[PDB]
Amino acid sequence: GGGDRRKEMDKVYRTAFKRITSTPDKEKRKEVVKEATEQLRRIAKDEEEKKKAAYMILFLKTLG
Amino acid sequence: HHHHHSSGLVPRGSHMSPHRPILQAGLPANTTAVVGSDVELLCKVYSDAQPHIQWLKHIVINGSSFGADGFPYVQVLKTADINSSEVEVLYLRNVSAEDAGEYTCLAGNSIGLSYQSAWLTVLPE
Repeated sequence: GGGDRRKEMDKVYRTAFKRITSTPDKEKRKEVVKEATEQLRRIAKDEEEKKKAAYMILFLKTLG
Repeated sequence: HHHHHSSGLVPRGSHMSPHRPILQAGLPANTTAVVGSDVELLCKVYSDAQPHIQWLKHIVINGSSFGADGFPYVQVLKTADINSSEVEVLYLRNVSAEDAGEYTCLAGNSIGLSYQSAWLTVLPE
């Protein structure tokens, strides 16, 4: 349950983090963030994962 | 047991897998400050892979740091592309009652994202 949830959330982060730091096109970055946002809010169930989801989205959104 | 030359972090580009950044325990630390003074929060980030630093401040609306859904009101203060060989610093100058609350330091690399928090208390003069 909770363990499988956090593992799924880590996979979404690594997949998104690889794309944002690879291409510099801001449009392609916005598409990966949007995609990562939709999957992340679906996995989150309790407050610890909701704060963790919010943290990762903003981390990837403000990625240089 | 395990015998290696170094008990530190795995070197970058080694046969050992890389990990998410490690934030040192206690940094940032809960600090108290008087109105008008200057405050500095630290964050010691250890990482083999390149990490990105991020500072957030938790916003309180209607006496709550979370929305009606349950996601936290946070405000991005500072971001960085690389971590320092020394320490990460958040400079809070001329603190007021509104500067008080929860501050969070974030460091994330190719593997994961780690985050620690601390509370700043602001007292009158």
